[PDB]
Amino acid sequence: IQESLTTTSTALGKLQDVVNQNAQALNTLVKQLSSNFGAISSVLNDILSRLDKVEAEVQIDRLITGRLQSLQTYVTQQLIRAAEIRASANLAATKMSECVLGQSKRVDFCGKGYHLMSFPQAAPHGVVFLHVTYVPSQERNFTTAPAICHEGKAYFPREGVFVFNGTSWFITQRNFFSPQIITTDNTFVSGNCDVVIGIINNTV
Amino acid sequence: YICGDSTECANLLLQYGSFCTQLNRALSGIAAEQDRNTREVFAQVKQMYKTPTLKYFGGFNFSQILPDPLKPTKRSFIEDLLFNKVTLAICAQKFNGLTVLPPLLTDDMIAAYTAALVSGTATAGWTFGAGAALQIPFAMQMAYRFNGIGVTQNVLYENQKQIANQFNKAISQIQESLTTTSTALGKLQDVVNQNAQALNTLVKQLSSNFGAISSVLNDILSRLDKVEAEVQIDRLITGRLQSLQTYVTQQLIRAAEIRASANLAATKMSECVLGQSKRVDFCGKGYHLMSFPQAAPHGVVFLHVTYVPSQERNFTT
Amino acid sequence: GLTGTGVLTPSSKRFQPFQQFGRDVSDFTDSVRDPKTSEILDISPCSFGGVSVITPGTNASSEVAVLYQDVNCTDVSTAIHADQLTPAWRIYSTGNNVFQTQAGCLIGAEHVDTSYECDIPIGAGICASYIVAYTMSLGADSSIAYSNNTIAIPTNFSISITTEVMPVSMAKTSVDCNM
Amino acid sequence: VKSFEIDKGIYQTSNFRVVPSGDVVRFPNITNLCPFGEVFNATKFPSVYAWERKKISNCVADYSVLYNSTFFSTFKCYGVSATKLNDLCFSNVYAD
Repeated sequence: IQESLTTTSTALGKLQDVVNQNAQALNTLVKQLSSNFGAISSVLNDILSRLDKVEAEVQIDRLITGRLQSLQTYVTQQLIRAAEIRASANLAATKMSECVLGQSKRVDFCGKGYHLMSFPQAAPHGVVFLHVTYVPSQERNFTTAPAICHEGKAYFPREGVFVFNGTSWFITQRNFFSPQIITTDNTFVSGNCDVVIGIINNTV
Repeated sequence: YICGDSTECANLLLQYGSFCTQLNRALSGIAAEQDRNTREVFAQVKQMYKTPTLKYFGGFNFSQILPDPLKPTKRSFIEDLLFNKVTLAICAQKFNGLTVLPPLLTDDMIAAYTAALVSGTATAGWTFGAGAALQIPFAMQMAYRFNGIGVTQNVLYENQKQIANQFNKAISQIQESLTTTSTALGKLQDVVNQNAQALNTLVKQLSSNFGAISSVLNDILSRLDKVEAEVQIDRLITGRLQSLQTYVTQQLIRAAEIRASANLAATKMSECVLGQSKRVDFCGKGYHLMSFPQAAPHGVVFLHVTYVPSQERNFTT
Repeated sequence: GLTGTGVLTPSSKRFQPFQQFGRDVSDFTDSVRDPKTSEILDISPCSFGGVSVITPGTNASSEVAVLYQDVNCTDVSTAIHADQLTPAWRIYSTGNNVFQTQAGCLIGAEHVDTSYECDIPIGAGICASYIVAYTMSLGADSSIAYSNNTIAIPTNFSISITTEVMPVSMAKTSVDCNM
Repeated sequence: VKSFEIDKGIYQTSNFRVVPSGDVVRFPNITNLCPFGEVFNATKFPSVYAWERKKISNCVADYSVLYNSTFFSTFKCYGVSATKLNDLCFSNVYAD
């Protein structure tokens, strides 16, 4: 993190995107002050120093009309950016409830993983998280047992799949390689031996 | 679009400031948003996969879901029906001024990403995405997915073949209920119809007058000389400017609705596909065993392997 | 009576003798009859389109490529070599013309079959590097095979804190009407 | 984009267009002086209720004596200019 945020670059870009949207909106607004709208000048009084009457007020009507429409366009795009920024803000409130105050059990929305914790940090105009996610990566080769057939009767494991049929030895999780001794206490009686596609005896 | 061309019009256009710059910036931003849309929806598995061509798993027919090597092309048959379903209403060479840009993502590779997602869904284990893949034979998948409803494999393996059957027929009935059917593939057509009518109405605005003599440039240009000229041309430019600004603002509002649905789109290709989304009547009207992506013109179409629990008893507690 | 600017070609109609014009979609002429016995279509888009610079970012390079949009990449050569482009440069001549994926001309980039993982979005699948212009490797293509019997568990793992940028408040602006 | 140091990427800029090459003007081979030297310089100048109407065709219009000689009290044009009128071929001028 003290790498990824500190010497680094535009992988924090969206907040500058927000500010650049503000700046281009506002600079566009100022440049519309610097623009004509079919009247003589781009700035008043300048004309009114050399304007007389009805000619004058027609040109000032032109300027006021154009200033008004440009301003209103600014208003509308601000409101649209406000709507988008607040849908994302509802997402921010969401992950600060969901992903912060607990572990948001929904999958691959908090970050890119299984989301062990989360740490917010403030920001200009925004918020930047630190998603304490999870990434499991090692790999293997192991063989199958969708059930357990000890005495001629089946044992579906605990459903939560892959019984450790690595040499038909134990029971296992979804994510971590884990030795689990079979007893009666660890699986459940489910009928006779019907479709035990991986058969394991001596399950006592 | 505006101002189509003469000489005088560009001068009278740059009278009105950076309006050309404003509109072109805003539509560039909308273009980049649609790029982001299709990236964030589809390109969510980085490390792609193979169409595995086992294609038969006890009885688990993925018929036509995946594009197949026996096909001439590489777009799957369901999606081919989808393409044929959806109408319109070298390059574009038309002096409206307009264009439909070509999309970013290659259309067959749109399909290839769908194939990747469906195939690694059909394989690879639950952990898929946050990792790569973990070697699970797909009946162990639904044996695992019975925990996102809270039941046993005594559902699955004690009823094995039957389950696949209720799979296959319904998918085949999908082939019925997408060939034979009607408006229940609506919203894509709705999107294209909105954009069709909006853009064609913009075209008709170029046919439209705004209180001027003509309603087309180069017409007045033979019988305009001076101040009369620029008055009529200012009327034309003013109206075309207002109409085009209206168009741009509505495109922006549409794109906002599209991106809220795109948030949903990523959410249902992540939550519904890559794991099982435990929330209720979010993915589908069941308890949501699986779901599969499918491509489409300008949009995505899911396939929700729901779960309708249906028989009835009476007991004492 | 008709002025304007465009690319002619002969007519392709069932053109009625009393008619003269074509106005095809909305008052857009597109087809006419010559006043000295010939019959011609008038596709007035000579060409147009936006251009766009493709640059590595003035911190390791200074060499551009110039994407043209609405062309089929032989019109551009005639526009260059009779000096017909409106952004008429001087220090500029054609390196090559990679063109398909119909987004238009691309001046100053090479085909590469060994397509990379797409820095920059040039139009329709095609992307750049360094400056080359390949189509796209869609990712890293991992072929995979998954039999029934064969399974693996992760045996070690990681933690991976990453960023995420959630905007909330824009600049709380305000505007005087009076000033 | 107003910077010396600019980051990497496709950036929008102006809109190019191929400048046209030459000139194509296409008229008929209709070649005739107008009767304007007599349809204006006429004899029978009628009443108002019995205003006269001629259709005149197959001609080539001049528009040149009308300006370099100020015989005329009121010149006025309505849907049209005055001087750039000698651009276009017309259908059936009407002397009223």
